[PDB]
Amino acid sequence: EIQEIVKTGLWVGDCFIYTSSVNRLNYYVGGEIVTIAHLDRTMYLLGYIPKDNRLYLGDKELNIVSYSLLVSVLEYQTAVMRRDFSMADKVLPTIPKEQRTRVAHFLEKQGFKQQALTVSTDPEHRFEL
Amino acid sequence: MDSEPPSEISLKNDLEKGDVKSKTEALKKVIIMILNGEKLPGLLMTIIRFVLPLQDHTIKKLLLVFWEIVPKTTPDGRLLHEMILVCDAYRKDLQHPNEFIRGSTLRFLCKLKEAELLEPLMPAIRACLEHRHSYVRRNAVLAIYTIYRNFEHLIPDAPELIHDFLVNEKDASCKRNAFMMLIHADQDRALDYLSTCIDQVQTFGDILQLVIVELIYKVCHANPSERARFIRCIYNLLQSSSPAVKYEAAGTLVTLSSAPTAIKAAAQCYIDLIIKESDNNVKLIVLDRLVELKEHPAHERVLQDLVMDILRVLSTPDLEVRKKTLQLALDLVSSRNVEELVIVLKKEVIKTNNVSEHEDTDKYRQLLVRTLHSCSVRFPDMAANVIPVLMEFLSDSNEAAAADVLEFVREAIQRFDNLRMLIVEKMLEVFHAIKSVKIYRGALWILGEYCSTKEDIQSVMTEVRRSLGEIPIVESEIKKEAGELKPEEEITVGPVQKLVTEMGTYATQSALSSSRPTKKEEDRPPLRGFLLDGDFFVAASLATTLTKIALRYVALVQEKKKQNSFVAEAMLLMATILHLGKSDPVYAEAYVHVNQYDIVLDVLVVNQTSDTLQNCTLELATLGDLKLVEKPSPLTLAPHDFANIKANVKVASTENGIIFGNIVYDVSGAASDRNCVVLSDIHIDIMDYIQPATCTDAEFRQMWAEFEWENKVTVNTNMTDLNDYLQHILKSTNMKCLTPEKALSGYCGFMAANLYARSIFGEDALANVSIEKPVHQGPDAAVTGHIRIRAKSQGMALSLGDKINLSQKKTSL
Repeated sequence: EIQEIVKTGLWVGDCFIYTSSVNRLNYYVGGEIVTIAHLDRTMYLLGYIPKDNRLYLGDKELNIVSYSLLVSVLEYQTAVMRRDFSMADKVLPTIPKEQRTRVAHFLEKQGFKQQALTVSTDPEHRFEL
Repeated sequence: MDSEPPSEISLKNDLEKGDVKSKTEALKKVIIMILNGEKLPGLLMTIIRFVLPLQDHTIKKLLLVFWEIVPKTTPDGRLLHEMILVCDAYRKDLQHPNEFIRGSTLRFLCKLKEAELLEPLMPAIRACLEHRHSYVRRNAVLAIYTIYRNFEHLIPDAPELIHDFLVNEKDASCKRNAFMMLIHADQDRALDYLSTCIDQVQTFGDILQLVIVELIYKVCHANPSERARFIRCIYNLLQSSSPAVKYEAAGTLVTLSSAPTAIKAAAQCYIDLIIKESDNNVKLIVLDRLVELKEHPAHERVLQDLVMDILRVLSTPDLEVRKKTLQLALDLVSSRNVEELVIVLKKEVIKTNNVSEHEDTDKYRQLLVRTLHSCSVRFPDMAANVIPVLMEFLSDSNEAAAADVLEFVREAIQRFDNLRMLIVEKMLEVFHAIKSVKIYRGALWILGEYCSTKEDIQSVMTEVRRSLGEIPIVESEIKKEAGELKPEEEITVGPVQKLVTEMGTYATQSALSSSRPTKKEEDRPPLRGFLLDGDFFVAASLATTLTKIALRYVALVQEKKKQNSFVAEAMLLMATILHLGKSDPVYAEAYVHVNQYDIVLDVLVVNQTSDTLQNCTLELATLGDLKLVEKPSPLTLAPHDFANIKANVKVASTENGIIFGNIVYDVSGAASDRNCVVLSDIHIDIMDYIQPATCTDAEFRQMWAEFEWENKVTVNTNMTDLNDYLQHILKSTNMKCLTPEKALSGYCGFMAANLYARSIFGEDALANVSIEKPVHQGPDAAVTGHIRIRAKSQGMALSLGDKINLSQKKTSL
């Protein structure tokens, strides 16, 4: 059961990307809820059109807004969920600063403090691990 | 009867009259005069007589009212007994079938901590043991607790009477309505019972259970009370880097600044903090959490930066919110402050792009050029951005608009040596339409330093040199400037050498060159031509000449410490500068004594006379800001009496209507014309009345400006520094030596103190004590100090002026 409520949602693979009533775009992996991104306003998932390389959102308007799904983050975290911590580390060169620390914290929550230590950019997170 | 202290004779009459309304009104009038604090015992027998047994609630309620605010004091109609006229027939009142009279009676009776009513209040819990309302049961737990408080911490108040004696507190927990007067010192079993009650709550009652016993294992269980404790409990379980995202704190918090812009400004601050925790350099201060709203994905839709743009402000919302917002742009994003300040400054500073950011008032324009430019001086990357934007500033092409632009950029070149070669050609352009000083000054400096780069210069300079506008300060700036950089690298009909010729003529010489200069006579008296005239050893060439000076920057020039800088964005700074950050014969003999830190005025009162002075009373008075902490109290001053009587003294009070002199001391005795005489004990001054307060350099400076302090005296025995005599004496005329206004060196080094006080005289008091202690071969007057003084109409200025000399008193009786 997932913490952030699903106002609307979409399945990208077996991973569920949904909007939340917090305006949070989160994805469900593992039975764990991660925030892929923050929505600034209330948005609904029209669908994911591979052509545009985008997820198409709409406001109150019958027009288009687009969010590309942050696949590198999602794949890091998904791999972590599966208990493929090394695999998620291959993703890490393309996870930036603070995101490596976060993804590391994901890795850690699932378990393996050390692999999380190598990816975490932040020294403090390394130091605690 | 709002407050009328003499009316007690009419009240007695009104109190019994055979008309119930009149009696009620009378008793009511007594209540209102006592509450204010006025005369009441005369009436007592009358008051007490009608009301006593009756179940008729209104008079009874009124009398019941008067027994909790003065019962002890009033004694005509009551006197002292165990079953007083407060409670004797109010045992009937307690035992009436109507809940209101019983309830009321119980409630006042048990409320008193009176010992002359201790017994009657104890079985007074009977009146509310049966609970006809929520009010009756609450009234009971509070009354048992009040009985417990009133000398019954043991077995008189603890068990049950027939249902409560300290057990309503237990009962309340399981009953339909709760309220626990059990906060301290009461039954353990009830405390335990309240815990059980957290679940089976009554909400008002829950606030009573909760003050006693807090922290839950749950999320909640319901109701505002539990909810209010809960945010406290949450802050515990995550203290770390503020709350960050405010919990249930948010609801009270808005009202905390209802006046009206300040809430948004505050809210904006939290929202900025929350975004991210950055590097936290100089004005990069965003705390809270590192990731919780990120910054800056390239797939995030419609992005974080949209909210970040609000914070970049010209005033885009209103001024209070503006000042907060500019700091807040700087705080989330920059390198320090420099990066986001350049962007922000680019928007604010004057252009040809938008005319909603340009203005024809010269100082503001200039300041805005300096703010943009200070970012370069701070950080390199900004130099490259600044120079092309500066040329856009110029493109406005008003005399003045060019002018301001030229003035900063020229400073930037002093910092930024042969890096801004490119700008010179742009800078000349608007130099020809001219009505001001500033344009000439600045242009002549760019065109002058930059000569190697260009070759135009006779042509550009010459239209201006034979044009008019305002030219004082033009002279100074052109004087050091015109030749510079490379000896022969220009030519239009005047090479660099013609320029040195010109440069010299403009400074103070004479020469046909650029169709003569506009003026020659220099700016402010000290500057003159001569230094530069001597100079240009090697004709306008980088060596040890004007060029050197021009392509170098005076002292250290780095940061935003205000060394070729101006410290952020010019509009935000005005607000920061504003912020001061202020923090019958009678004989007396007397001395002041202190034992065990008790300060007392010793007085001895002497009757050297054989005559009668009986009727002798001694008083110390409250004059104004002087006060008695206890007058001398002996009934002494009798035939050939010597007595020592101690009058305790205070220095701090509020002004009384009687005289304002030294210390008044009053002895009374026999005599009927001068029953009271005023005679003196030793000196206390007018100066006491001043109240000490302090200033910082900003408050001192503001007040200096605010009102004149020209007035000076020189005070002897200011030979010494600030710290010694001068501080101690200044203290006694309630002043204090704070911050400096000095400028010390090997030739300078008068000690300077900035003084402040805020006198209870309708004035402040300020002064500067300058101590002329020789740090030169020719001192003012040697050791001594001149105190420059003021007060707000300089009526206390004078107090400062002489109370920094000397001051001492002693006696040895």
